[PDB]
Amino acid sequence: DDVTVVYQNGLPVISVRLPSRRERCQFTLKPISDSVGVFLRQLQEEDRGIDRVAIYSPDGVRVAASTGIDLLLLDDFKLVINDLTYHVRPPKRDLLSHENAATLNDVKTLV
Amino acid sequence: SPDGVRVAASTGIDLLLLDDFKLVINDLTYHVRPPKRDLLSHENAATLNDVKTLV
Amino acid sequence: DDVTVVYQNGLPVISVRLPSRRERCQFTLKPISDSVGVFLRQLQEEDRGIDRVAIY
Amino acid sequence: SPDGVRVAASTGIDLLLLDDFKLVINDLTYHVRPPKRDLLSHENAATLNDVKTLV
Amino acid sequence: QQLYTTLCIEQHQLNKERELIERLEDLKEQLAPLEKVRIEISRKAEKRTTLVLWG
Repeated sequence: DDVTVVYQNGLPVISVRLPSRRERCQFTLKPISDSVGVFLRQLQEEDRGIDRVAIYSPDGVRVAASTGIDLLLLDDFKLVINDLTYHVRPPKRDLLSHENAATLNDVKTLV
Repeated sequence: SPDGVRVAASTGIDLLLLDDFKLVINDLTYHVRPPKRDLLSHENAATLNDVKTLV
Repeated sequence: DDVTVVYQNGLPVISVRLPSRRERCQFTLKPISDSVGVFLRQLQEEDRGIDRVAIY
Repeated sequence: SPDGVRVAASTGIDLLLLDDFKLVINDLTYHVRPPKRDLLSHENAATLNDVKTLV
Repeated sequence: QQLYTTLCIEQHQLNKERELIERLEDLKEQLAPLEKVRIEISRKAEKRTTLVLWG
């Protein structure tokens, strides 16, 4: 069907339809210590019919498997499972403005 | 889950024991309601209070 | 979709639909040298989401 | 390195991104040019006056 | 150093927190076989002490 992301107890919960067994499985993820690769190999070891799985940015490029997941869950992404690109749209957060985030980024790269 | 979707076999039990759940054995579905806790790890997603205490 | 068994070059070709990609796949069987369990082993080797197979 | 010598695998990334380099992947050499800050106005009391003004 | 420390101290003290919780729940399971042996030595040693106190 579709891939939904909801926040429960401050943690992201992704509910994915799996190809082989065709039941909606659910993966709850720690937003700091987990990675993209941890979620991908939990998907890949879940139902075993997935031979290729990948996560792409919405402008075409793919994110690496060492990218943290709190960097992933800010924008939309595409989850490619085995043939099919599901488009995932996470809930937007309470954030910094685009002028304060550049200032904090410049401080973090200037120290 | 309480909603009826399957829980993956790789989620930790501390993430499972936050809320209540169901355990389906081969004919009967034992609803499990664990006692509510306060906190074990003070870990969650980012907050505006975190960046306001960082500056 | 059905399961079709036809004959090509004197060998049976059975075309069954695999679950994890939902595309058909044709298996060439040898009527003397092969058995049932080697056909089911090939059927589980072609797709790993075929954990439960039986033939009645 | 842009002079042509190799960079050993224990060199930190923060020492690598202070200059250009070349990245060889199979046989194609991509000339990576990182966005670097100045080193003329990088007197440390001026860089600290930039951190003070920004904070 | 003091400017870098405050940039990298709250994500450090969450990794140390979960490593402390994991080491605590490993040390408890490593101690728990020795505890039932320890209680049964401190039960004879207290009965031999109440024999002195009553005698």
